[PDB]
Parts: sequence; C-alpha cells; structure tokens
Amino acid sequence: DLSEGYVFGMGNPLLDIIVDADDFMYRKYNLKKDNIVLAEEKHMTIYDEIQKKKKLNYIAGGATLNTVKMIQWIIQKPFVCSYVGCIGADIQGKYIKNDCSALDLVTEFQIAEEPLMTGKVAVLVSEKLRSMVTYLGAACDLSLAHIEQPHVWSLVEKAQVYYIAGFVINTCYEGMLKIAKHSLENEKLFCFNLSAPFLSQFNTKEVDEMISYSNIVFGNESEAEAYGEVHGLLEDTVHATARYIADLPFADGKKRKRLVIITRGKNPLLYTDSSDSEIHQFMVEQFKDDQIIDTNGAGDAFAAGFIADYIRGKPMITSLHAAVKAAAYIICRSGFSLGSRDSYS
Ligand SMILES: Nc1ncnc2c1ccn2[C@@H]1O[C@H](CO)[C@@H](O)[C@H]1O
Ligand SMILES: Nc1ncnc2c1ccn2[C@@H]1O[C@H](CO)[C@@H](O)[C@H]1O
Ligand SMILES: [Cl-]
Repeated sequence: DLSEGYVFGMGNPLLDIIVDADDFMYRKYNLKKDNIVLAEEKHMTIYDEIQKKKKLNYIAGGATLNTVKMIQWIIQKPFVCSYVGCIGADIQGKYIKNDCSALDLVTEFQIAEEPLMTGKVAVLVSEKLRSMVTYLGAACDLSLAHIEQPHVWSLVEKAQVYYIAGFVINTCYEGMLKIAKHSLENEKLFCFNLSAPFLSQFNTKEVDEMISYSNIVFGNESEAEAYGEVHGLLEDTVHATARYIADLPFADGKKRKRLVIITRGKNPLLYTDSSDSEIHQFMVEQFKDDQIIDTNGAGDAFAAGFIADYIRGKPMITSLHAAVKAAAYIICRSGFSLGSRDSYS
C-alpha cells in the first residue's frame, strides 16, 4: 500500500484533437509516419483546417499526464499520484483539470497568463499514416518558480517515484533537471521516456543528462535508432543503444542499476540493465488487424503499466506483462481513454 503522492510527474498537459485526415494533409504539411513535430509557422493552418472536418474527437492528452494518471487509475488508491503542468485560462485547460480530478489525481497546475491558450495536439489519423502536430502553447510557460513554491515542491519531496517524459525538455528543462537531481540525491526512483526521435537528435545533451539521473529509461525502436545514430552506434543500433544507455554513468559516478526497456511495436520488446551483460527479448500480445483501434498513447500506457506494478514489488517479468496489458487496453480504444476501472480485467 502506497502513501499519497508516492508518484510524481511533471509535463505538458495538452488537448488531443483526433481527426480522420485526408491523404493530402500528410503531403501538405510534410508529415511522416508515426512521427511527432512541434508546430512551426508553416504548420499553423492545420488547426483551423481540421476544425472544418466533422467527427472530431477532443480528449485530454500529454505524454507524462497520460502515464501518471493511468498509474493512478491502475492503483485505485486516491491521491497516490500527483501531477504538475501549465495550462491556459480557457475551457480546454479546465476540461483537462477536471479530467484529472475525476481520476483522483492530485494536481497543481500553473496557469499561463492570458491570452496564451492551453496547448493542443493535432492527431491526424488515416489508414496509411498516423501523425501528430504539436502546439505546446501554455505548456511552455511551466516555470522553475511554480515548481519551487512550497505547496508544489512538497509534492516532489514526499514522492518516491518520478515519471517525466523527454517532451518536457522543450518546456521546462530546468524544472525536470532539478527534480532529477533531487531524486538521485535521495536515492529515489526516477523514470524517463525518450518520447520522440527529434529529442535525441536535437536535444542530445538534455537527453543524455537526464539519463544520468534515470533509474529506468523507456524507449521505442524509432527513438533507439535516432539515439544510436547520433552517438555513432552504426552496427546493431537498437541493441547497441539499449546497452549504451544502460551503461551510461550516473551523475554522481556511483555504481547503480539502470533498467532500460525498448519497445518494438508488435515485435518483442528489448530490456537490460547496467549489471546485465545480456539484452533480453520479451514477446508481447498479438493483435488481428481489426482488433487494433488506435495505438496512440500505447507507449504512455506501457510505462504506466510497468511502473504501477514495479513500484509495488512485482518482479521484472510480471511487471512487463502488466505493461503490455496497459498498452493493449489503450490500443483497443480511441485516444488515451480510460474507461471504468472494473472493466480493466
Ligand atoms: N501493432 C501492435 N501490436 C501489438 N502491440 C502493440 C502494437 C503497437 C504497439 N503495441 C504495444 O505498445 C507497447 C509500446 O509501444 C509495446 O510494448 C506493445 O505491447
Ligand atoms: N511535445 C509533446 N509533449 C507532451 N506530449 C505530447 C507531445 C506531443 C504529443 N504528445 C502526446 O503524446 C500522446 C501519445 O503518446 C498524445 O496523447 C499527445 O497528447
Ligand atoms: Cl509531457
């Protein structure tokens, strides 16, 4: 039985806008398969353009938020998880804030100065391509000051486990760095997600620095390849990356075990740790084509599933199965939708 605020996350609270996109959209905005981009000016028309389309699905998002609130949902004990993010003073931000309260997730949202609106993600869904365009908006205003407030920082201090996605590097690196240093200093469990290929390519220093404070690092095949190329791991890139990341020294240079898990879609995931000379394969659930509804957020769920079991003392393999279950649950659902806890099986 975990104490209240045992798990802490900070991240980008965003609204997912899920649309059945036409094929021209992907060529028009130069969007790649399963890719994530931070919007530039050339992307900005996308948001008004998709508003013209029917059947829009508006649902709470944000990688870190998805994970931490599903941990909360899994554990069922009220207020075990706490989350910090920056939203805007708009209806979207309030919707997200109410979504959290409904899940018994303790939050301390920073509110961005008007008229900076809550961030949003355009999720373009089609048969051939899945792609995301991110407008961070209010999420960028998350500040070290907000975090260092006594009523906020106290959430961090009582936390024994942290989850922060790589995505937070673009919004509040100073905050996530401070918390990571606190975690390693008090021998707590800091969990980190590689989140997206562009982070390893363009924010390599921040990624590697975070890794040096991370006890558990989550990644997928795509991120592992981008990471590996950047570090000159030309042969056996994915395996080489798992080994490299696992073996990277901790910030204080102390000998410690860092667990690394690299998911590979429908194919077996890889895992290893610093003390393990080998990399293991773990088979995952098989899906027929018609069973796959929407894989978006599967990675977020995977992490939540693993952590929720691992921090309660379940062994590695047991925790990996719980991670796949969490991921499979999201896969059979549209958006990061958490239904009634009873029907989780
Ligand atoms: N097409 C598929 N078939 C079965 N599982 C899938 C997919 C795609 C993703 N996943 C599950 O999500 C986890 C993290 O991506 C992966 O670990 C994995 O469990
Ligand atoms: N730059 C970012 N920072 C934080 N979260 C992000 C992004 C971009 C996309 N997402 C979130 O990722 C979820 C899918 O795993 C989607 O639910 C989507 O909201
Ligand atoms: Cl995030």
